[PDB]
Amino acid sequence: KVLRDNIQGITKPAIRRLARRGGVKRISGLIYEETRGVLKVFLENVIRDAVTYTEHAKRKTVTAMDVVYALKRQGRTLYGFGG
Amino acid sequence: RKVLRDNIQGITKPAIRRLARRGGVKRISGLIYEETRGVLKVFLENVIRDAVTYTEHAKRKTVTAMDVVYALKRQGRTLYGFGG
Amino acid sequence: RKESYSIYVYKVLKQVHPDTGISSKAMGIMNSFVNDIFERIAGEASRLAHYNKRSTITSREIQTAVRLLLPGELAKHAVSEGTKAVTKYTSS
Amino acid sequence: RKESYSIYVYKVLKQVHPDTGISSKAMGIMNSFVNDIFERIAGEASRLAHYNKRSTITSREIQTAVRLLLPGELAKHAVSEGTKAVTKYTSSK
Amino acid sequence: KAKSRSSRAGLQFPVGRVHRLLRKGNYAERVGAGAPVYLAAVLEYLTAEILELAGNAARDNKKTRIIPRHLQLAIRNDEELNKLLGKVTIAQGGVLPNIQAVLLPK
Amino acid sequence: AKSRSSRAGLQFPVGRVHRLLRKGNYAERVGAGAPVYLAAVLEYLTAEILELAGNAARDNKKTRIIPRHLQLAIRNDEELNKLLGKVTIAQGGVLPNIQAVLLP
Amino acid sequence: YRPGTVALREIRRYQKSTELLIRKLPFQRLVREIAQDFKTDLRFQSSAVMALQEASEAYLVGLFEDTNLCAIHAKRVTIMPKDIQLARRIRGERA
Amino acid sequence: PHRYRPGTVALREIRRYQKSTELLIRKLPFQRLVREIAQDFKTDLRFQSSAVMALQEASEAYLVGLFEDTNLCAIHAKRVTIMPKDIQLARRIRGERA
Ligand SMILES: [Cl-]
Ligand SMILES: [Cl-]
Ligand SMILES: [Cl-]
Ligand SMILES: [Cl-]
Ligand SMILES: [Cl-]
Ligand SMILES: [Cl-]
Ligand SMILES: [Cl-]
Ligand SMILES: [Cl-]
Ligand SMILES: [Cl-]
Ligand SMILES: [Cl-]
Ligand SMILES: [Cl-]
Ligand SMILES: [Cl-]
Ligand SMILES: [Cl-]
Ligand SMILES: [Cl-]
Ligand SMILES: [Cl-]
Ligand SMILES: [Cl-]
Ligand SMILES: [Cl-]
Ligand SMILES: [Cl-]
Ligand SMILES: [Cl-]
Ligand SMILES: [Cl-]
Ligand SMILES: [Cl-]
Ligand SMILES: [Cl-]
Ligand SMILES: [Cl-]
Repeated sequence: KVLRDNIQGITKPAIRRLARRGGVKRISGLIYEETRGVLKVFLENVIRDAVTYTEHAKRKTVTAMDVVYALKRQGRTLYGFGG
Repeated sequence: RKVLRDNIQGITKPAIRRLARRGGVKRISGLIYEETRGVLKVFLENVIRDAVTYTEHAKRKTVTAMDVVYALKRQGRTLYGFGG
Repeated sequence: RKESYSIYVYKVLKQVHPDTGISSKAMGIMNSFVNDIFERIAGEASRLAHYNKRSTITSREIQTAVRLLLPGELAKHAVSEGTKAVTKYTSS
Repeated sequence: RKESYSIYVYKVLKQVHPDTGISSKAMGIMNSFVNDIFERIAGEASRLAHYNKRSTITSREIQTAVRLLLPGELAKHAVSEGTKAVTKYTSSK
Repeated sequence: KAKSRSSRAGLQFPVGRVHRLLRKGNYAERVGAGAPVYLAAVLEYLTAEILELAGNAARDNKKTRIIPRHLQLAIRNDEELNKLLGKVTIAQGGVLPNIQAVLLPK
Repeated sequence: AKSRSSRAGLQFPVGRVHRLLRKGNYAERVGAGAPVYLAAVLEYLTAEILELAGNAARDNKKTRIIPRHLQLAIRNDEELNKLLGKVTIAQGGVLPNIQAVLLP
Repeated sequence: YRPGTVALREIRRYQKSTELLIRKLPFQRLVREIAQDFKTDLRFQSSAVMALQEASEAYLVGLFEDTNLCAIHAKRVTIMPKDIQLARRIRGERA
Repeated sequence: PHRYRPGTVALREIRRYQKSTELLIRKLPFQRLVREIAQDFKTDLRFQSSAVMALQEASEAYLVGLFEDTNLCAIHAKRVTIMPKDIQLARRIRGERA
């Protein structure tokens, strides 16, 4: 059936710039795919919990606050989205 | 009221070695014993400090197992077996 | 003076392994475990009620908290077992 | 959903840096900060009251929660500001 | 004597006590009647899961009685319980026997 | 000494803090001292981060605090950094810091 | 310029900067695809997608920092998958 | 396999200590450390025995956990020997020093 592979929308230069921000001087070619895997697992975890909040509230629109709460569940506190 | 001093040295080379063995460590540099003492002392000070904060809040002078379990929760460690 | 669940943990042990005993140390571990999981689930159900401006923790808040807190198959099986309990209680 | 402290943050900004402003995105961060810290201290004050079978949160639970949650040096300063405020409110009050 | 809430729900864990504990914690202004039933059900299931695994570990080692070690072996050998309990220390549990392959003679 | 805040010597809102402690499922009762002490601490910590973020603004010749300055303030302060060790400041960036071994 | 010199210049540039580094629309399609796996007919507030993006980028940069220290520990300058895997193991993100 | 080097002895020690559950630091010295540390924070504090035992179980589990990560860090650097820099890497990634 349909190809659902949007992880591949995350581009080599985006990953390289995140690594430079993390202070990385040189990057093996194998890290790009590895990175896409870790990012997918992160996002699956967060989004699974955020839609859990949404569904519990009987809403069909995921709000920033659903995401803030889902992040807290992963042990991450995000500032700037309460307003 | 004896003034206790230098008891970190009661954490001996053999004790530390037995801990690393349980931790699956095959070989140990001679510098890790002092490093380990330092790491243990910090962990313990942090825990005991929160434990006593619980004890003093309750206006007790005796630190209980539950004071310790609560302190550990504050470090994000959950200890099982001492709720009795 | 944490809650003791010993009696009930014994009853479950006899259902699952009629054979086997349990030491008092091991029982202390099980008691810690029940209290810990109870507090995680109720603490989350309390946050859910508050987020949604509800005065009330129902079995819906408990269910959602179980889904949030438990991994994978454990969550599915615990959701199923909770749902069964509520259906049987409501019937009887 | 979350409480806004913008007015108060701004009043505090004018005391500590009178000639500095703050962007609206930075004000959003500050709000998230006050809410987060409020929730941490209140949740710990609540655990403490339950642990000690007290049905009331008093300034003593708040104080102990502050010593538990803040790193040691910062807790000193915070405990001292909390105590001052309670002393003023309780004095001429 | 009236039929216990636990009986009515088909459970061993105490529904009545669970309802009182939820109210005693001030988690919310009100606690609905299904809440403690669903909660007791879950606590009982998870307990059953662990005691099953631990009972097994006790047999895999020729023992008739669960000690903390068997609970630890139970939890650490199970992908989901290990995750659930990732920040938990079991007193007197020790660790899983496991040596890194690089450290072993070829 | 007219509003509850004013009596306490505070900018942060004591009456409002009391109300929030009451609505939050924290205890059956909240005494009058609790919201005073909590407001003072919230006010003190706010001032700490503004002092420091204001300083970061002035170091980069700005006169307006942005999220960047909040990030710099927190990450350069050992105490605030420990307090907020699991916090992400949206649009904060990271500290300029390159490992010595990577320099020519 | 020399590739090591270029990298270091890129580090200084990306560390002064706060802009998001992943393209907004590609990220948004990724979020939508993942959400659709769990529940069809879900919509996202645009600020929910932005929250996700801020957290994801923060996460990945933090992870690259640890990855880098792992590389330097093994006396390499080049990050490899094994550096990511070590960092995630110690972080407790995988077992 | 290989025969009795320190290598072979270390491995038996690992097997032996991963098999048992007993605490590995002597109890009276541990207690004396606890009491010494508590002498700063407060004078005239007492410790229930089970409190000191709770502190010991937690401390030893923390060190053993930390030694596990440290080992992975040594192995990463192609060493069998753990060093302070291995501890310090582990602690940094754990966030205990960051
Ligand atoms: Cl691009
Ligand atoms: Cl590169
Ligand atoms: Cl917020
Ligand atoms: Cl030594
Ligand atoms: Cl050795
Ligand atoms: Cl317990
Ligand atoms: Cl209900
Ligand atoms: Cl009060
Ligand atoms: Cl003053
Ligand atoms: Cl009861
Ligand atoms: Cl009741
Ligand atoms: Cl097993
Ligand atoms: Cl093995
Ligand atoms: Cl007021
Ligand atoms: Cl985040
Ligand atoms: Cl290299
Ligand atoms: Cl590799
Ligand atoms: Cl990995
Ligand atoms: Cl022992
Ligand atoms: Cl002694
Ligand atoms: Cl622990
Ligand atoms: Cl070596
Ligand atoms: Cl070294």
